[PDB]
Amino acid sequence: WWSTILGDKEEFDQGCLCLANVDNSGNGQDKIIVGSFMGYLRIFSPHPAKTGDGAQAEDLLLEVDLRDPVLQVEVGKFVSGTEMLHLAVLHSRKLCVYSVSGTLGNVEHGNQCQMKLMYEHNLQRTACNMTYGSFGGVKGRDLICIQSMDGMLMVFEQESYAFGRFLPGFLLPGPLAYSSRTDSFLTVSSCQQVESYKYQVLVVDWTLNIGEQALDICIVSFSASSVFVLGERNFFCLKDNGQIRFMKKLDWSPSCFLPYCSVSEGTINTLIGNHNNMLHIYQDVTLKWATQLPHIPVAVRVGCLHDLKGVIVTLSDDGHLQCSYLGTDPSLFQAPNVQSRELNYDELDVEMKELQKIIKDV
Amino acid sequence: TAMHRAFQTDLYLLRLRAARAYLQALESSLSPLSTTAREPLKLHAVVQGL
Amino acid sequence: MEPLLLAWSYFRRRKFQLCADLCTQMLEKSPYDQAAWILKARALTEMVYIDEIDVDQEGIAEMMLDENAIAQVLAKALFEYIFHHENDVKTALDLAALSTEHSQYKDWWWKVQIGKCYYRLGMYREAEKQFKSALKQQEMVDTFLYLAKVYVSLDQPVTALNLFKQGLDKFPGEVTLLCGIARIYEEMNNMSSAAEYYKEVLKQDNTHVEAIACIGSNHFYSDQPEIALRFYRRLLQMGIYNGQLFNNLGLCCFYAQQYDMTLTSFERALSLAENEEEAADVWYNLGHVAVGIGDTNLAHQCFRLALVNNNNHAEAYNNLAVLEMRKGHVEQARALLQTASSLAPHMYEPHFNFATISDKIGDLQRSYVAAQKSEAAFPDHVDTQHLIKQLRQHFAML
Amino acid sequence: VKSMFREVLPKQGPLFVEDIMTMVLCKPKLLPLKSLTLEKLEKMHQAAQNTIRQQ
Repeated sequence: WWSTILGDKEEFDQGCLCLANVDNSGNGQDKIIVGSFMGYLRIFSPHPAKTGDGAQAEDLLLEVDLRDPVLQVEVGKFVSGTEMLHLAVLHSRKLCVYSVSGTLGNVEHGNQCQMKLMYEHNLQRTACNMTYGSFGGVKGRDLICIQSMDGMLMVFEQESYAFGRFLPGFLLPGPLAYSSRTDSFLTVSSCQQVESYKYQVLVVDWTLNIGEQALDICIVSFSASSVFVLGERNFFCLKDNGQIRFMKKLDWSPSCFLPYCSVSEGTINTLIGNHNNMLHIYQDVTLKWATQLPHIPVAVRVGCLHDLKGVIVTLSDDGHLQCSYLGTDPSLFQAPNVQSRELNYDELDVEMKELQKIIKDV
Repeated sequence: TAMHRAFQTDLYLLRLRAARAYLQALESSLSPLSTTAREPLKLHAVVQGL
Repeated sequence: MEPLLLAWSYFRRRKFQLCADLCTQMLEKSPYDQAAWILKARALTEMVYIDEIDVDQEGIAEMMLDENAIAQVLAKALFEYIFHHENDVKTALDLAALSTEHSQYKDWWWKVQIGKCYYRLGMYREAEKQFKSALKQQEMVDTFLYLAKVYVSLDQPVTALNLFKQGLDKFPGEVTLLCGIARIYEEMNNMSSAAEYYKEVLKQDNTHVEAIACIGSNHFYSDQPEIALRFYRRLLQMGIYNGQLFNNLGLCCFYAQQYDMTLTSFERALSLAENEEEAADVWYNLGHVAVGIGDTNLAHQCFRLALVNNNNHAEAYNNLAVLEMRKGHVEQARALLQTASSLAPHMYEPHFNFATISDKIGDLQRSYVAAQKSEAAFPDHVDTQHLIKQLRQHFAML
Repeated sequence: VKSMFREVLPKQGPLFVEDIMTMVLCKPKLLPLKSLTLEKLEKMHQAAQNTIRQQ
């Protein structure tokens, strides 16, 4: 369907891709945001490119170097007194917020945004990663935490830094998220304890031993509130009190995952990527469809691509951004949630016989 | 009718590939069977051989 | 610091060999850094790491590799983990027992691991009391694969059943439980109730590889050689591309009478074969093709090349010396069956076949002990019971 | 007058009239497919010979 190769010998991991419409456009047509271990932030919007045996121009819209490592980018509402969306960018020793503004110049590489740094925030420690959420129960806006490398929580409100405490049970930094419904900071240390500290200004609330470490934590609700944790070998689904709803044992080893939208009540769909270039879609434990990939993903998101829903982006660690290669029809795990150029040739052909010039082949 | 001629010309390489690998070992006499001096030869690693 | 992050970010994308050198590059920068010490540990762990037994998934076996369709049908926690790839079980057990006495609950992981150390050596019962206590506090899928692993090796097939219907109703529709239950049924050859469960691991999870062959083999025997092909052309399209599969794909197309892919699949199977003992078996199955067309001169040098590429191939010694008895070489044939039996002290087919050469001559004493073992190694045979009673009339009187 | 195409088949076969005691062959075997642990453990052990072939 579409491909590109970005940069040269630049590395990436998870947290270096999102999919939203940060410029607060009325049509809601979401845009790609790509970080790097250099500062080479891109913003994409791949136009529908047909099978015409050519490379279409102006694939990139803007590119701003920051000459610094970009750990993890985040979209969200990060200016008080407005409901706009603002890209938040983390460096290894500094924290930035770039309010996006669409320039006077239009499409085909007119530098669609200039980097309007609203407020840089100095760092006391170097960080691992971070997340965003309306902590405390405020409406409209969303605040920003910081997990340090040695591990401590520096919460930042849009006006200023709020307060700081250390993270107990630390031996090595793990992933981290904030639950919206149960208003707690869900993390997992290196001692295999999935923990959830209370937001209040430490003693643990409730722990759970899960057997191993975990790459990524995601929390969605649609209503059913459910905490998902993909471990190194297994794959959990936690209830809010600390109940394992179900599990699944993986013989392979996963790379990145994302529990996007559902099709039925109670059901919720999940995508997993192997290291054997295989993708797996998943109703809660029930496998549904699984087809190959050109490479090993390191992050996956799901957004809208030019008013088409059910889009799958596959960012690697080299610079690949090949997306949604139309297995049978580029749809969600719902029963054909979108056609999205479903008109094509075929899928899963039958005959494997050559039957051509086999006579007189001696 | 295409299937019949597909079998013969694939089997015709099979007789050649077998005999070219048969005579490759018969002249070297790798087989544990003989005709002139008429014994076979079986051999094994025993349990105490560890 | 960029070296510490790039070390940890190499572990996330599991670039392991690029991680351990960069982590120990940070080792001399400090006297002791606990983060790099466990990262140098844990990146060295996942270079090789296997847990289960050699679980190689057959399609044609009942007992000692017999054929079918003629029979029927803290930081120290991961420092503990560096001992488990080195398999020094007793040394790990000290600091395992030291740390579980340091925190004597809330660690089911340390409970099931010490039981895994006890099963790794041979302490069956001491393991059997150990991780049962962890299951009474925690619901985890691998612990059901731990209780119901030691009990099968303790040889109690009904005690395996209760766990495989206990945890199946707390983890509903789970895959690897439903494969563990249909694997002990094939151990007792309960294929009346085995192949229904393998129709459930294919109901959901429609690409599990080791439950695609074990249905696509149990249809090739008992006369469904067309359905068994459909389970093997699909397993090709996943893209595994072995040498063993182009054998099985060659056999199913011939017996289903599909003469196009029947033999190109064998020439690709002769190539890309790993060991020299492995290209014997593809020559041997080619012999059963060659008997099917009727060419015996072709068939005589297919088992021979299977035999010169691998001696002690017990199924070929018997199979070569039926072709000898078709010609007339009696004393040649009766020595190959004599050494086919001594290689396979199971597998009734040389034993019965000895007692129709050595019966036509008249030696009714060796042709009894021949057709004695063709009863003990396979009872309910027809033409053994028409032969022992043929001999026991001669032994009483005239 | 288009074509005759009359090739009358005998519609009968050689029925057996008794069983004969004969010699039967070993049956053809389907090779097992090795697991992804056995594929890994063989690949690791195959490289374990070449690192000791030089040392």
